[PDB]
Amino acid sequence: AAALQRKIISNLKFASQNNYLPNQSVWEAEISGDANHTGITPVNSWTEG
Amino acid sequence: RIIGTTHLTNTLSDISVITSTPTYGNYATGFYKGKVANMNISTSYYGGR
Amino acid sequence: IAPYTMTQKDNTLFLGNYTLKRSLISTELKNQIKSDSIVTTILGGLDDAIESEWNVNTQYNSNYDLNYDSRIKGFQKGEIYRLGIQFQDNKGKWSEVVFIGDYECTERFKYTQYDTYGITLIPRFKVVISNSTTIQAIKNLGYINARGVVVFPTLEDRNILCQGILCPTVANYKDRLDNSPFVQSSWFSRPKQATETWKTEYSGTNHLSEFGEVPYFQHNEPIGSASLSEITRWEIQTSLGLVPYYNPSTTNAKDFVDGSPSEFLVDENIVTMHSPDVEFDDRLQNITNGKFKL
Amino acid sequence: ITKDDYNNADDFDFVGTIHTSSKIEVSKVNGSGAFGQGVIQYAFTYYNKYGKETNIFRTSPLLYIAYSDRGASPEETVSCSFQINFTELDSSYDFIRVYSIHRTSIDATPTVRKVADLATDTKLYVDTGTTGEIVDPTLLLYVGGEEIAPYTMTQKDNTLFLGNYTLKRSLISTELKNQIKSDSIVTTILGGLDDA
Amino acid sequence: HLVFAFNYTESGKQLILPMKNNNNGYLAPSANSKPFWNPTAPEGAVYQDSINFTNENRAFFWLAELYRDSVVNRFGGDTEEAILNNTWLPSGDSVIIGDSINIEYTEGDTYYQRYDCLRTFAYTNEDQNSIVDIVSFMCESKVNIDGRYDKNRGQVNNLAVSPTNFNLFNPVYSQKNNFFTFRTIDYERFSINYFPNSITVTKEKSLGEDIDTWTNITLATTLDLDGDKGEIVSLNTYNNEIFCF
Repeated sequence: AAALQRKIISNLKFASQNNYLPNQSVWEAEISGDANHTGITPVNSWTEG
Repeated sequence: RIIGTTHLTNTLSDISVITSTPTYGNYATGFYKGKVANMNISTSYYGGR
Repeated sequence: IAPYTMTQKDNTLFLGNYTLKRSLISTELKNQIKSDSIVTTILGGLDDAIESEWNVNTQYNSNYDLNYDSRIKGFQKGEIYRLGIQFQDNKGKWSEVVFIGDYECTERFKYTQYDTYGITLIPRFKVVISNSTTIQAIKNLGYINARGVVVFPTLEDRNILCQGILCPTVANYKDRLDNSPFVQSSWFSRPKQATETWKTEYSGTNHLSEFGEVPYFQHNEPIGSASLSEITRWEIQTSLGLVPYYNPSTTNAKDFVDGSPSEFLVDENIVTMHSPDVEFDDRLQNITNGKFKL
Repeated sequence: ITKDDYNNADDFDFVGTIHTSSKIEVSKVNGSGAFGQGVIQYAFTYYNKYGKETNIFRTSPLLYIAYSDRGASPEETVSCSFQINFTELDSSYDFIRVYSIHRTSIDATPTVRKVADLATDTKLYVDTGTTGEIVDPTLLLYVGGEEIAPYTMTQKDNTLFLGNYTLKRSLISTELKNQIKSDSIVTTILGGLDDA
Repeated sequence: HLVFAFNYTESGKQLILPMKNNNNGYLAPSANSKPFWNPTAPEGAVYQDSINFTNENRAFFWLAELYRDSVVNRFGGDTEEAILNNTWLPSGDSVIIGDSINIEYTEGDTYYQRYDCLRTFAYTNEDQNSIVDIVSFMCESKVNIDGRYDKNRGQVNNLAVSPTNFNLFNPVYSQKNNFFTFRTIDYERFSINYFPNSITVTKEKSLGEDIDTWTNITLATTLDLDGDKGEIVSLNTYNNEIFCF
């Protein structure tokens, strides 16, 4: 009874404005000589699979 | 003439089970998918499996 | 053309032994213009300068820029652009280009949504030449006007590939142990919160459901919980909020996961960048192991 | 007759001469461009402005128009671009011409394109598939032309006539062929690519 | 979309997006507890930094950029030689050369438009549980995002949206100033401009309300005489026939 058939949820987050960091506080994954700030793996584009 | 061999290292395996009728147990789990052989090339000992 | 002789038959003019009078700019003057160019980047805008169509009194306002000219285009802040300058004769004939140098932008776009209007600032280069000798030399060549000319960068030589938000991913416990999937796109987008007051909101009667539910966005926080104080946050019915951490001295990994194998964890260590260029430009959807920095 | 730097007897022949040892390598850049699926081969030839034209002195090997991780369907267009790295060109010539033999099947009539007429001192050029005039495949054999020993000439309507001509064909004598065969020390080696 | 992963720290921990103003950090593990996917992990097994950014006081996504550091031979080379092979485009309105030249490059190549990323949609139209997730935000792009010609924009419903309905795109609006394009010219290169044996021919004078065809020379109907007789000394007409000396 009251068995589910089809339920759907929608969401549209709206960003009315973008706040940009000053040059000093920019975050970079790579900082040479920094043990913690290691970089990024090779980028990959996902399409279907 | 046999000239060489092949260095098997891993095997990518998958399983799928579909049943016409439901499970016998009213609260049974049904099809359970376990871990089998989906391992990197580095673990070459378990090759040809 | 500088012909030598003419005839006139059937209302048609003939012109023989002609020289194509081509007027060029000497190399020394080109170098002088290059040296005398004081190029700077400024934050300009459109003539209107006030977009009253957009206000904060509405659920959604699409910033539409096709009702203006093509001067809406700007310059990426970290990009390199090969700039130049042209000159116009008394007839409207544009001269060749005078390469002045490759110059990097230094100001980004800026959109600020005020109560009743929004202000957008478009970065623009600005070349200033004040050496009166150079200007007089240019005028002596018959030039009157001047215009900006640029070579835009191709995708191969671009410093910037794309720009977009960062969305945390999610991973199931059993799949992650199996590594069939290890991560996957989050069905819900998971923004970070600027403050920690939402934690106090999820306590007692403070949280009214009409405000909306903040998703599970912390790194290893399970998507789920047993606390009824935050029940509306639950995204999966079969979740128990099992933490993805176990003591190796007590239980194995498989045994620990078997307590809730259908439990999911967030993953901010592996992300999914969503840029418009990837969706719209089909050349970025075929990247395979591209070496880039973030 | 308005040039006074003639130093060799081959400077006067109809077909141009190449003095420098051109080294032109072609590599595939992936990510930008618009090419058709198939294999592509590049051919080069110098030519003076209003002057002579050399034969096809260098031809690149076949390059594959495919994706960075898979082949291309017969009906797919690939976003590839080929960078041409010229080195030690014959600067005495006004231009260096670039061709592109494109095959879309097995032993099919290719689609020759006239890519560009670059200066003989340029060091790099990236060939996106957009630009280029589709020339007939058969005129890659007419580049430079034959070497004939005519007897008389005329000149009507800016066209040159050449009568009683001998096709100067230069062959290799049988004894020299046999000497080369005997003097050939052929061996098999285990080489690799430049990257390695 | 694009998917990548931060590299582990040199100590073996995980690198994570920084937490703004040291708020809402990662879930720290208990003592002597390891992740189930990495038993051989260091204590804590997580590294996270913070950015002292105060202008943002609401929820946000870290807006980021795929930086590329080394680019050899950007536009084919830095020399005049490479610049010769480049194609140039106009940018900005023409200004008069007075006591000084002040140019302003109005037209670039980057836009700044609202982008609605349909991150997630339904696997099928008959399944039980499906999710639709959209993130509308402003971003910089080289593609005219406002060319989206579908009317399913900024609506609360967003229930039946899909790649077939939500983000249809008309590429034409992302067009450059390609029609009028110029390029650099070498001064010392010798390109001839003298044609002693050549006759240009204009169009027959219309004698209607349009331009004078004689003043408009296009060199589209040239005619070259033999160069081994001499330059064109004179052209004359006699009884309906042109004669060239």
